[PDB]
Amino acid sequence: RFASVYAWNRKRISNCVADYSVLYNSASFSTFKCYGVCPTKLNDLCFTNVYADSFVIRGDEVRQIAPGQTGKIADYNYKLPDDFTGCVIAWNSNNLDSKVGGNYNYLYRLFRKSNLKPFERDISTEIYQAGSTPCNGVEGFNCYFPLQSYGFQPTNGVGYQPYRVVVLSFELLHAPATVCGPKKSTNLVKNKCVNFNFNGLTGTGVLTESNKKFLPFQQFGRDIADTTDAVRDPQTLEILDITPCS
Amino acid sequence: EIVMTQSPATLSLSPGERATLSCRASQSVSSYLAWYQQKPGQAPSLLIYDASNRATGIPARFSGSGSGTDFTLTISSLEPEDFAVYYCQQPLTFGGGTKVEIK
Amino acid sequence: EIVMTQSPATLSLSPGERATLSCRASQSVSSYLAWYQQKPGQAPSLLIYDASNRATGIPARFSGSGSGTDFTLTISSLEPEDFAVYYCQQPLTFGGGTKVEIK
Amino acid sequence: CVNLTTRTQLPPAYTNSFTRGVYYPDKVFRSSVLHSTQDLFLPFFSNVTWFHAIHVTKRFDNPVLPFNDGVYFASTEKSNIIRGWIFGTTLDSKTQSLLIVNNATNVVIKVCEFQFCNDPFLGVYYHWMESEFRVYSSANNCTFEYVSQPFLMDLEGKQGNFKNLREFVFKNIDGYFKIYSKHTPINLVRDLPQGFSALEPLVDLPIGINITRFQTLLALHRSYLTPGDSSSGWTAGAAAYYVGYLQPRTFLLKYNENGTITDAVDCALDPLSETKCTLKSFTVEKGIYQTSNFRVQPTESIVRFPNITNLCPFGEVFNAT
Amino acid sequence: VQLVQSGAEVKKPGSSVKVSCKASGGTFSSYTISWVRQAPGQGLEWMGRIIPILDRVMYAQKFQGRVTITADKSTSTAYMELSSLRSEDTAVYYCARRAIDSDTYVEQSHFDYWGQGTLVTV
Amino acid sequence: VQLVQSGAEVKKPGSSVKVSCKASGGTFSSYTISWVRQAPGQGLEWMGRIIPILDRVMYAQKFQGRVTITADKSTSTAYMELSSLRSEDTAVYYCARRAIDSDTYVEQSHFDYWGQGTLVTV
Ligand SMILES: *[C@@H]1O[C@H](CO)[C@@H](O)[C@H](O)[C@H]1NC(C)=O
Ligand SMILES: *[C@@H]1O[C@H](CO)[C@@H](O)[C@H](O)[C@H]1NC(C)=O
Ligand SMILES: *[C@@H]1O[C@H](CO)[C@@H](O)[C@H](O)[C@H]1NC(C)=O
Ligand SMILES: *[C@@H]1O[C@H](CO)[C@@H](O)[C@H](O)[C@H]1NC(C)=O
Repeated sequence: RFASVYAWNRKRISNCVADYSVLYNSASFSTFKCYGVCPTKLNDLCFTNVYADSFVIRGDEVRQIAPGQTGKIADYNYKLPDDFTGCVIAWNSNNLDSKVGGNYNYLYRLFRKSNLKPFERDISTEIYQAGSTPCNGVEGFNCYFPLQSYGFQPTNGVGYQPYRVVVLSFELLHAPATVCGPKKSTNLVKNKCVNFNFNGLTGTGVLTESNKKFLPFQQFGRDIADTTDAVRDPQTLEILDITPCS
Repeated sequence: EIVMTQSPATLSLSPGERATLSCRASQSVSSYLAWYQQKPGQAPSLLIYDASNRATGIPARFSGSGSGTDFTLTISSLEPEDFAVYYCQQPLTFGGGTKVEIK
Repeated sequence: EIVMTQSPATLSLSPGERATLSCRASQSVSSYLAWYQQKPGQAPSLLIYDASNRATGIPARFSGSGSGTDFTLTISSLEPEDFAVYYCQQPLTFGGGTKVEIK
Repeated sequence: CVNLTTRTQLPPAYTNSFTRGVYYPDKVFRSSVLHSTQDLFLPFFSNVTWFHAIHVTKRFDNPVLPFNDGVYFASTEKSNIIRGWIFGTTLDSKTQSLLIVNNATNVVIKVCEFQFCNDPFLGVYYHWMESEFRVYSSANNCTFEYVSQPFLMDLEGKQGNFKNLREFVFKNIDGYFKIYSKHTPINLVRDLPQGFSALEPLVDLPIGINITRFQTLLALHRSYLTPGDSSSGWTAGAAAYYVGYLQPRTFLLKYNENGTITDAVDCALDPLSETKCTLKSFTVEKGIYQTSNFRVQPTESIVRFPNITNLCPFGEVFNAT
Repeated sequence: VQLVQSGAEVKKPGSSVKVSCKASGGTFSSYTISWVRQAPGQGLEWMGRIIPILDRVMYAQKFQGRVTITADKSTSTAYMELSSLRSEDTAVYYCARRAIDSDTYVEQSHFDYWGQGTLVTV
Repeated sequence: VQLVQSGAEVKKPGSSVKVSCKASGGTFSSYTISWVRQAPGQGLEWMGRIIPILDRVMYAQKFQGRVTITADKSTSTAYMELSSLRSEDTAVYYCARRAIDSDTYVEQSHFDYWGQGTLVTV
């Protein structure tokens, strides 16, 4: 079950391994389009959070689920901000979301007075007046129940067939690693010139024991120059100083 | 629902005389009215729209005015061919109509 | 071509008893199987797809398992209405089928 | 669900925030540096509202206050009287609201469609055991819940001056309810100490709700020597709290060896503070320093457009036949 | 343009009356079709309307139960069924086009292209 | 949705048998149609399939020569001709829809919407 676009599942993904299974290479999706990230680098990157916005749309409106777009869904049902980090993933659902007489459990906002804000749900049943007559609770002549059903039926056109779309909204990791790709651990090498990754702060240097006393919440640390001075080892919590290689 | 009363029930005029046709609504219809002309046994033809504007194909002698609940049609000179039953159409209903007859 | 053998040829069960239906392929079909239920004189209706998944509209009592060449259907409780001939569909061929009869 | 009475009606007092309200703005360790940062901080020497919950004429207060851009909360007590907060936009079950309560045995953080009491409270009965929890009548459709590990709370009706100062900062950024705090020993009878300490982060809650108002939660004391009427049969163990508001400010923060913030300059407080921020120093030598610029602002708006009474024929171009 | 109506009929009370209005061109989506009752010698009563573009129908309260309205997407045709036929309910009835419409739901006011109607009796 | 099949017939051996499965909607391009033989009282045998979207047909080896399959783009109809009719080859046969398909050639597995079939004999 996916929501019609009126509401959507917004389950938050955290404290886990975001193995993205190179889904973009699975060919199970018609659309797999990333904006603030390269789709091939998703397994290297860490996020504080990933949110998966999950809903059903018509094929001709797949193109509207993108930042900065306009259209009936983009403006009244599901809006993405111009500034967006995440990936839009979509695929055909004829054998789940379509019924012979039409699946009418999927509805979208058709009649709205103003645009929807980025990422807010509408979930409204307010009767909309398209004319000058108050039509107060009349729901006819010139006013409408705002939510319209879709003719999701098995032999309709490809642009009318339902598609499942999931938008993965990303919060870049400003936090201790929370959501990351399928990284492998290594041993710890002190001294010598080492190319290191941790939870980010990728760089090269010589890792040595630190005499710094970090407060229990700090994790990381910097110099006057805004450079990394020291890093708390994500495992066992030893503080290591980072010295540039000669 | 919205209900309309028309007046006179019957309008008796000589050809060439001025006709005034009144329509009164129970509640406001804003400007959502249309006027139609009925020949006996027929469904009436469009004369006026949005409670005042002359419909395309209609002679300049026919025009209206009014708002909310109080509406009217002025026929500057009523010709023998114009002695029709005149009706006001409300959004979802119709008024009783005025039968216009030659005196 | 791909050929399938089914077992038992006939399954005799009391209503309410557990049924196990076996399908064996001559070569691998990966997961490309479907199960169908035949009423006498009829072309059988879809029960299972991709060799294990319950088809929409089918009760939870029917599910399968298996891969490559070895496949099976479990009917947790076989009801009087379920005493159908069960067939496994291979990519381009069908197996012999198991006739399920009431004991 | 009880409306309390016998309280008196007195105006709020106001106090000097001095140099309190600074917190670590980040997680990064810094050491032996002066760092300039912009964030929402309690301004130095601000006007803080002082609330009372002392029997004495009886005070309990516990009003609903604006949250605005985030708040500074501080309290002085000796017996676990000030226990929690309610945050949200309505607090009437129509929307998601946040309830944080330090109950004697478990700290509970929940976000639900709560129907709050219009005079919510907690309480302890003395023969010192908890007897009441009357905060809400409903908590449906819950989206967030956390409960801390069981612990023992000291409910004893201790005497003397206030012994425990607890300071908190409550902010709501991008759906995160950020809580900072510090616990220091005190010997106080009326106001906040004129000292300095930065608050440390405690929790960062991924909640996603709109907070415009909040209310605190105080415990009531009842006893065998008190009338049993639920509205009038109660007293207020002495406690007091102070509420300030955060404002955008630039501060120069001083990190000592081992990375503790030991001092700070509020760059908007006065001209010397501006000089100190400009120079990145807590010491200024003798001389003249430039500290930004001065400009006269307009106090009026004048048009003097020509007396053109003609309207443009857009209604002839448009609406044409 | 035109609404092509069904002819007249006489039926036993209780037997449903079903007629239709066929039209060429893109009228299913371009116009709203309304059904109006005209007892012979009388004025007009609104029965109901179908907005085929939105798959929605509105009815006059006095005609609820009595009137069912639908439409066919292939060769735009409006259909109406009059249930519970009574000899008292003898009338000429017709379809009319709500000329002011849009795919943006601009909203309707008046009508044109009336089909005049078909007499149905007992 | 539906496959509308031809009725039963009896013919002289050697006379070709031609039947069809008519369906409404965009089924020519959305689904693959397969023909299956069911002698009365028997199980099923695959005869062949037409992938109308790609203009291609595959046949069971035992049915090559014997079975010819085509399709009509205008009002998606599958057609099949059984050549060399023999009285031995008496069977009920039908069309079935390969439900999992795409214009990206996602590939088929199972079938649904079986037409049950038509008996053809001598
Ligand atoms: C408290 O007073 C308000 C009126 O200000 C009333 O609506 C509410 O029901 C009262 N609650 C209790 C517990 O007495
Ligand atoms: C503001 O502070 C002054 C002391 O400088 C005090 O006298 C006054 O009452 C305070 N007013 C408010 C509203 O806090
Ligand atoms: C830093 O930590 C050491 C630990 O031995 C302590 O002696 C020193 O006083 C601390 N410095 C400051 C400024 O707190
Ligand atoms: C032109 O039409 C608009 C409606 O679109 C109306 O508000 C305006 O008053 C009209 N202007 C004239 C000159 O009739």
